[PDB]
Amino acid sequence: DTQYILPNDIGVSSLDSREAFRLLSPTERLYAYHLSRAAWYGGLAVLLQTSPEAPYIYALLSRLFRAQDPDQLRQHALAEGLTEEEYQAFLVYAAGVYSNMGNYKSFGDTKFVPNLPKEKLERVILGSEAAQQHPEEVRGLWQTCGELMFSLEPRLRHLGLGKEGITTYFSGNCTMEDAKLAQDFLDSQNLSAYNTRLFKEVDGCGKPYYEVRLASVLGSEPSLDSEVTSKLKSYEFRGSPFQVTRGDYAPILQKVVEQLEKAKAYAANSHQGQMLAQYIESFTQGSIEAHKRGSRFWIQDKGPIVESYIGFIESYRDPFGSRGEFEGFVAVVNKAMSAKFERLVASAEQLLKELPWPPTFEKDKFLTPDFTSLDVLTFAGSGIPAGINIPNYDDLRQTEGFKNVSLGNVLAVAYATQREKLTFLEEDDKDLYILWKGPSFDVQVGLHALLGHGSGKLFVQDEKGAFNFDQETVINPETGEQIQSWYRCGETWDSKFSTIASSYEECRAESVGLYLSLHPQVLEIFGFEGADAEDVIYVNWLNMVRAGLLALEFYTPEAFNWRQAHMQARFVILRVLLEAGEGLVTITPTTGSDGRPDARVRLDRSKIRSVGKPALERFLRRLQVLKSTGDVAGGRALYEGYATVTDAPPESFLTLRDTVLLRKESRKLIVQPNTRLEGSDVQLLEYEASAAGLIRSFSERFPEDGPELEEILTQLATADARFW
Ligand SMILES: [Mg+2]
Ligand SMILES: [Zn+2]
Repeated sequence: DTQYILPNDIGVSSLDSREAFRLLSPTERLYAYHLSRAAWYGGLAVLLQTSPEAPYIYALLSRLFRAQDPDQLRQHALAEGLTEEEYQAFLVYAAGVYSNMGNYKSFGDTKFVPNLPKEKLERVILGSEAAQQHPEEVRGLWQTCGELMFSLEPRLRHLGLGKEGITTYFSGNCTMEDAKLAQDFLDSQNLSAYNTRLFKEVDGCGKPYYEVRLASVLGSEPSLDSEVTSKLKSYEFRGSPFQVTRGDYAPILQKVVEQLEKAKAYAANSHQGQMLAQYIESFTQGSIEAHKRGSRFWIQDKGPIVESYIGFIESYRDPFGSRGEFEGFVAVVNKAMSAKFERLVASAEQLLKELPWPPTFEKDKFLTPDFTSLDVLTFAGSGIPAGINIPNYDDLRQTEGFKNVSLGNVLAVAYATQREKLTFLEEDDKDLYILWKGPSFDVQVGLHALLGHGSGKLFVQDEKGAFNFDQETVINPETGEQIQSWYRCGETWDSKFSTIASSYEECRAESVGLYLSLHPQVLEIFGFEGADAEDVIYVNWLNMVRAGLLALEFYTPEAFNWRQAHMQARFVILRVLLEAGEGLVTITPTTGSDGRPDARVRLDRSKIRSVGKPALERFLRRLQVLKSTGDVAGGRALYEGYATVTDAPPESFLTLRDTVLLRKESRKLIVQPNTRLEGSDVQLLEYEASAAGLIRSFSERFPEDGPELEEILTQLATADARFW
């Protein structure tokens, strides 16, 4: 029962962005203001992309804390018979639903419910101030999402397709087969899935009618553009009728383009103004092509003061793994920290040569990638990462280039751990861990994006029998014969690997990071060159091994399914270094000070280069070979081979899993600042590092459209209620 529950004393931290914001000029602040607003508007779309009840839950809480702040509500809640412990349980839950934009954890895809009796919360909500101003709206909301807010039925606990899970990227009656069928339909029409959803309905006959709905401001009405309009029709695909519609998240996206236009007025240069014009095109029409062209302009704007990106980008939470979750961020460049990353780019092309795979599997042309350290002012969406490689359009990654980003002030929050909190470690390891995990993470994050995601060439064939590579000269180094597999027209990385695409690529990126972290030159770029360099390496690997063990929390044993892509990647890497044997990694079941079941992680420092590196190189070379040729069947057999969780000796993971769950530590919530505009001045509003502080950060997040946004999210959820 500890699962599906956010602990009262869950950690909360705020972002250090006060100083970064002060550096900006009066115009750049107006540029960052509207971009941030656009992001937060679009962030609400995640509610519709999470759970059926998430829009209702957000709207219900947004009405509560609008009338009564967390301290005003406290007096009311305690007067109704709730203990202070039970009230804090509600604040944490609300702060949870806010920081994830849904009642499911973005990192774990797990449902969480309030930690208090259902009837006690009913008394608080139905007896509140917002319930006496708009009783019709409040009581309605409570009768709609009341049971679902607390219901922990097995089918509701996790995100997923079929009867066994919950997802709003699809309808309730959808299964994996419907997703694969729809995917082939999209590849054949050359229509991207990044901003689409799939709905399978049935007529009075029982014959399933599939509907693909693109996300856009404009609806069924005709517009000027025809690149999307000429696709809005009915189809006949393998005996199954397909309909391509749009207008998804229309009122929300309408608010988004409003702020994108206003931001274009304060645009720095021409590229920033053209990319926003295309983003407006993509959100108004529903054109990923418009987004692709906008992203193309975005890569051209190198070293900007106010970096930004927005749209349906990442596909982690899509059960099939091709549909994008809406996000967007505004950040100020940290020219101080970014000095360490541009020297890495200076020798980046060099480091790509010492990678395990032959130079025929690397991008033929190496464009200089823009790598900058950023201080985040705003990151809308489900959660916040440490670093990002963008865009995810593979054709752009080998044409115009790409941008690497390390979030400076986000790493600052992560750089916080107590000695007793560190689990599955020996006492002598704890010291080196605390001392070096900070610098070691910068090492990993840098290689993860630049030389990890930023490397690798995909084999593509055009309409004619011509390839972007010489067919007669390229040899598969794992087979011996020439290449017999490639990406056809319209096929992308995600469309072919689907349900493991996200995990597979991060694992390839993670392994690259570990691999190239052994290079004394790379460490010199950050500045270590010595025994301190040796320690960073040991920590970078010990962290990886320990993460692999901790990853067992995000595995569901009954469905044989991984819920988090990055953690599945590290468990794979963990098993790769256990397959290598030679006493490199050992996991031993022990007993802690409290007497509860425990475990220990031991890693041999001297055998990292003699046993670890060659084992990782073999694994690293196989990954890229199967990615470039696009060999799914083999790619799956390899990755899902090491991603298999069984309690086979000597590790016995299923038994260790309970130990991990028993002693697990929830990740901390993050409070983000706000920007307010009075006359011509742009001020920065900061908040408390608390649950109540986080709630206040959202109550003042929409000053104008408070009541209106709650109205939009409500009716948008009401229309599609039939699907679930
Ligand atoms: Mg389902
Ligand atoms: Zn990554």
